[PDB]
Amino acid sequence: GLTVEDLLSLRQVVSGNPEALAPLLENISARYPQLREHIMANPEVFVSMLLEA
Amino acid sequence: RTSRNCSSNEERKRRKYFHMLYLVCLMVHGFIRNEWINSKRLSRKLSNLVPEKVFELLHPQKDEELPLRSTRKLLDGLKKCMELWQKHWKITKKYDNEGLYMRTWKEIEMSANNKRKFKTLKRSDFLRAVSKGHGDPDISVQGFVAMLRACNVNARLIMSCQPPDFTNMKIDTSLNGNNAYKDMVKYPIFWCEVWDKFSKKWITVDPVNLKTIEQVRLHSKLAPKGVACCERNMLRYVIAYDRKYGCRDVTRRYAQWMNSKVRKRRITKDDFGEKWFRKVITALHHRKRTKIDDYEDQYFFRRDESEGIPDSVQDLKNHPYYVLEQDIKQTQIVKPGCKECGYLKVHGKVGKVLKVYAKRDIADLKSARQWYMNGRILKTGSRCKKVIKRTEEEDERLYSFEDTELYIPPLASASGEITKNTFGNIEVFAPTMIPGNCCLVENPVAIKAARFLGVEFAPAVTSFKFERGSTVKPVLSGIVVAKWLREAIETAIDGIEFI
DNA sequence: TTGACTCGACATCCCCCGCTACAA
DNA sequence: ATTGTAGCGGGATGTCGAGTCA
Repeated sequence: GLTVEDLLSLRQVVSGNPEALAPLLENISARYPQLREHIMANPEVFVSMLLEA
Repeated sequence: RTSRNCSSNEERKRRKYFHMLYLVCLMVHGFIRNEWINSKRLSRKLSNLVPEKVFELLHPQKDEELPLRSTRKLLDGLKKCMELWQKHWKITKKYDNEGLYMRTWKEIEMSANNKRKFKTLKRSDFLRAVSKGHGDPDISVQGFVAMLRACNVNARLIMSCQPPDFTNMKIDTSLNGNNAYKDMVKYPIFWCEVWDKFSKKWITVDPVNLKTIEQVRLHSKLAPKGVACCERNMLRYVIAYDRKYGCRDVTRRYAQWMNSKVRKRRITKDDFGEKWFRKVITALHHRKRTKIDDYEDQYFFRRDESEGIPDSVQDLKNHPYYVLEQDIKQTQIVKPGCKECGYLKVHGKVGKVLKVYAKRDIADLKSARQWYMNGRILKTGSRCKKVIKRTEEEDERLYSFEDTELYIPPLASASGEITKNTFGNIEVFAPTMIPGNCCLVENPVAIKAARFLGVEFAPAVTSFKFERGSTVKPVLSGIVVAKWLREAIETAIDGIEFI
């Protein structure tokens, strides 16, 4: 479960500006605690999510 | 006396988390870039960089009496390509900051604060870039892969993902400043592989940084060497993306010691990890298996069996295949009529040698009770394999797995009565220990339920708790009842507020 | 140069069904 | 008095950073 404004920044950092991953991921993981067990359990989900977007 | 540069298990566990998070993003970035490479608008402009003569070199006719000469022509093409790309690419930038090289945990933490300066790219600016020939070294290679692809060669994009090191336990982790940039760029993050149909191997091509083309056997020019170069480039996950949206972990090509040295640094070393990693790779692999996949796996297999025993004691901790005589656990013994599969020269004492066993020749033993907790008991007349010291003082006998056999608990009666222990429960430490005509129902209220219906049941002891005092206490996690009664119990449970 | 080894303070991984005593 | 309630794990093994030795 995640916003659509961050899902925007995240698709873009990941696709065209991964240099900037580091601070984005620092920010967002701090704003979405549950993301953590998500990412550990069901990465393939989080992946797929980044591909449509 | 104590400087002690170490962080909390909390921070450890976060770093592990962040390593995964950062990694997945990296590997997706590869996926997407590899798409953008296949851009058809781009392809059509890049084709015209490549003469017919060269084009022909990239697609030599099969030479049957000597395939080697076909590989040779293919190599000549790849070099003529490497040259004209040097020429296409006019302005080659320096990375702002670290590009996609590894960052230190501290650097990350601090990157929050200064949100710095980030242009935005998207897909057009990338395409436009590759066509003018303006960009950093990462872009340059990616274009090169575009060009080859537009010539209809099977040209992978390779990415050495450098997420932060989750084995770096250090609080302050500080780097040498001297020649920092010159040393970081010494080896590439991105490069290209190209498939030779004649020799059935993948050819390595780094047209922009090291500017060589290699057919890797045991050693590769691209794998970073020396303490300094590896602070920022720690080769762990080398990922190959192909035309058809394959995604394959090709680290074994580039890692000389994949199984001792490199494996300690991948998330892939514990079992959860491998399994997590495969999920990610599977998420990213949008094609179905080719025969090439098998020629490669065959390469990898051979690579993997020529690695052998490592040349040092530090490298045999937690090795997948191998273990020192000294690290065989107290609860392990050597499987009969086996012995060392090898020896290790111990650096820095003359003649001092260690015995190395294959992990496959070592047996794990468990005591009687220990087996029971795997739902297994001793086959009749079983000789013990070994004896140790337990704690007060007592000697606890251990047994091999084949000394033992499944416990088949008695079936329940017609009335659904379950056979109990001295304390009026049934012990279920493994699915096996659920009776055959019965099921286990786990729920804090299942006992309330069963008692209310007054159907016949028996509490499940599924484990023990340990606490202050030398005390142990059983965990009652549920109910064991006849299957016919399952539907009823589930209903009562669902309606527990109404009891 | 680099690995083996020691040493400092953490971690994991199995142990696998209790008892003394006070108080309203 | 009597009952409920509250107070009294750990030992082998393993892990990583550093400093010291050869």
